[PDB]
Amino acid sequence: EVAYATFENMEYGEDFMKPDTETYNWVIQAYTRADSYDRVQDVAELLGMMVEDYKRVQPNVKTHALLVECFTKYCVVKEAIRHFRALKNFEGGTKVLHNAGNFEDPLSLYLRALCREGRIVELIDALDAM
Amino acid sequence: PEKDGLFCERIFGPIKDSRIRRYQMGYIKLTCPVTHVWYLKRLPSYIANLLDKPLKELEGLVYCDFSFARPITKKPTFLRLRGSFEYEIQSWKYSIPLFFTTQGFEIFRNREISTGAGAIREQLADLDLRIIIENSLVEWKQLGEEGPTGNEWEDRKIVRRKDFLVRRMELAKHFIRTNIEPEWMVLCLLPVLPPELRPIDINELYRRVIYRNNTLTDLLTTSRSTPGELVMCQEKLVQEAVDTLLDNGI
Amino acid sequence: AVLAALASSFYRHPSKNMAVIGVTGTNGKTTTTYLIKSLYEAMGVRTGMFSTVSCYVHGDNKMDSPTTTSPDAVLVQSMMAKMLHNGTEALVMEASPQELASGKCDEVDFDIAVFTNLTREDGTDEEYRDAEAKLFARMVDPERHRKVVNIDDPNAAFFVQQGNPDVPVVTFAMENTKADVHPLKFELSLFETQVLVNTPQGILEISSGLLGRHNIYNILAAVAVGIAVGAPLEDIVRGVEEVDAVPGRCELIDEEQAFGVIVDHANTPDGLSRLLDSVRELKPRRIITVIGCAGENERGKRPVMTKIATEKSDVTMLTSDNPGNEDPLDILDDMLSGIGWTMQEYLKHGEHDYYPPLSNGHRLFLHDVRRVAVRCAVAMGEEGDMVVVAGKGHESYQLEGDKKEFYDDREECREALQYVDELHQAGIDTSEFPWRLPESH
Repeated sequence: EVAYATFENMEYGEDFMKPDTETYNWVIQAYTRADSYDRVQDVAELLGMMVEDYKRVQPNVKTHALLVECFTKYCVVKEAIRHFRALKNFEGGTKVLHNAGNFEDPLSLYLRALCREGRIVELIDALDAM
Repeated sequence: PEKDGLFCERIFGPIKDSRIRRYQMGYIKLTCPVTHVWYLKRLPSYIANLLDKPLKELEGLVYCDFSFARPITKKPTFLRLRGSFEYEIQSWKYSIPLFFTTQGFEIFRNREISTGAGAIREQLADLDLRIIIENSLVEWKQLGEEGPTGNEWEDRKIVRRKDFLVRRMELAKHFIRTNIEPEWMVLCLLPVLPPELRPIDINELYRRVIYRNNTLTDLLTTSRSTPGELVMCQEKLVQEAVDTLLDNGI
Repeated sequence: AVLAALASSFYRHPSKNMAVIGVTGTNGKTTTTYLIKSLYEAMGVRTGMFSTVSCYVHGDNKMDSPTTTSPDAVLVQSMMAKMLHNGTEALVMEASPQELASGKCDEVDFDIAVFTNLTREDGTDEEYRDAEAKLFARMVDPERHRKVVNIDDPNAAFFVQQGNPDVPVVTFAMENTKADVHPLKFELSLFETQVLVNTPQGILEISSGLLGRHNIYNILAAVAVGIAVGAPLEDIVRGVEEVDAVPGRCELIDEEQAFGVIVDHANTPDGLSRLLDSVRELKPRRIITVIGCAGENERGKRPVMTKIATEKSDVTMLTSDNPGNEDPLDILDDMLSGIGWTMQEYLKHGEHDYYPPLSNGHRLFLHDVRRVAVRCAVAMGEEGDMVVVAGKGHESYQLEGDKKEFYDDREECREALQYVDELHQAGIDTSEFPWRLPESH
């Protein structure tokens, strides 16, 4: 809420205060790395704002890294796969998602989530990215 | 003010600084746990939703001196008993306690058969909230798999069960993302309002639960009291005293 | 350093005045000691006894000297004066290999030396052999005192050479019919063992409550000792027959039921394995085992115990032996690792009220609470089955946390057999762990 309040102050503001790609990453990151109640709905709505603001904001490597981190953590895998496929198109790829194994490494979770869900075909694709 | 009373100076601060009497408050040590009526009899019952048992079973477990089987699953048990028993087991009163001796029988007594709100509290503690989400989801998924049944009454109940499962898993998903334990719905300590907020109606309620609870201690601290018909008598009443103290209209 | 001269001076060489009998070996020391003590009791001789299980100073009356491993050497001779002060005539004690090696028994005037057997499963290999030989190296007198050896042990020839070669020797063994005492005919039963032994004086018949051939050595030693002291054959029968239950050493507790109950002190993988196959030779219908492990100690043996028990025994009952500060369920979880099970998996079967049998077809029923476990195993025995408890033996205390709650397995089995019939007459089906009450399902 501390980060989201700053986002609202600039989302509903002047043109030079309008959020950019970097801004959306921080707000999503705050909700993903939350030690509190469920935040998956807020991330989806926050993502909904970014896609609506497509004429100005385009996602980057860090954007899909958090979305894959968020969706895998909240057990929603089908949407995690979609962003991982877009994540593979970047040269940094899984290394950004790895985050040096910090924050209870999400890169391992995506591999582990696919294994438990049985989505092996997507799992071998993930190994190709690594 | 009498010592250790509802207006005791030691518990609630000096009578005449004296302003602390509005804030400092005491508690009541209940010998038996008591269900919070806000989550038991206020339909829909959160305890009933969480335990998946119908409200009628829970009502009889705390008011109709029923007994419940397998309250605890996290510990080994050796019995074929399944769930709520509206009738007292004949072998459970003179055969099993004699075989395992009274001292050894009470060690695992609550592990096999529990009665009153203690059965609910232990059952709530034993709940595997992760498992509750998993099996409710597949059960909910299974119900919609069949689809229409061609009968209005059957389709009426399939909607109720599906909404019950969704409400159940939603309750479970909230518990593990917060620091609220479901055992707290069955309180073993009763907070007392500060004396200033209750000057001399609810005081007689507080004195009602206190003396009812104290006489229950006399029915347990004594050497080999008569169990059952006497232990339950001032165990359901103490439930009622806390009941009317918290919510009386329900 | 050595000192202890005052110990033999204040006592005035108390061991010399009395008759001291030494029994040494890896297995069957305690059982032999009771047989010898009852054999000396049967002859009218006052008996002194200092085994590990108890410290009988005379007859039946007990005492509570500090039983902390080997007592102090000066302290050891102190009560030897005390028993002699009351007038004790005969003395017998387990010649522990560490006790005489440490020099605790330095001024003890031993009279009869008995070598049960050497297996070395308890370090050195040949130094351990001569460490036990110091008991026979004490034997200087060649004409008065006596030696007793067991030929079946290959080390007997080594032991007999020790000390004075001229000492008379009485030889006992199951095989080597050339032995002085050998079993002509022996029968093994779940409640008694009957053996016909050919003593040099004549054929002798015995029938005692000691079960299994592992104690026939003790029975053969007991009669052989009687021959060494020249005991009459009839009196030897009374002494052997009198002893029927040594506390914690394969003790049979029989409250006139259809299947015996065995209480044993085995807690090691070797001791349990040796015991379980030593009861299969008794030809029982089934074997039921109750085995526990101590908490926070020798945790590397817990999976081994379950693996041995589940193979030798048809039904196994894992329990908490001495949880201490460790969680009793955690100890059982280490046990289940031996079979690949987990406590979580076991409790899942508990929900279904059906515990699947093992790969070999055996049953595994665990319960953390000790009192409700030993009693439960007793009710699980049919006609011809055999129930054995392990890990406690004679130790009458259950170490929970830091408190040593008084718990004796003998009382548990005694009471369980008393009320098991009432459980069956009430319709309770105590055949498998999920008991089927009349109101069930």
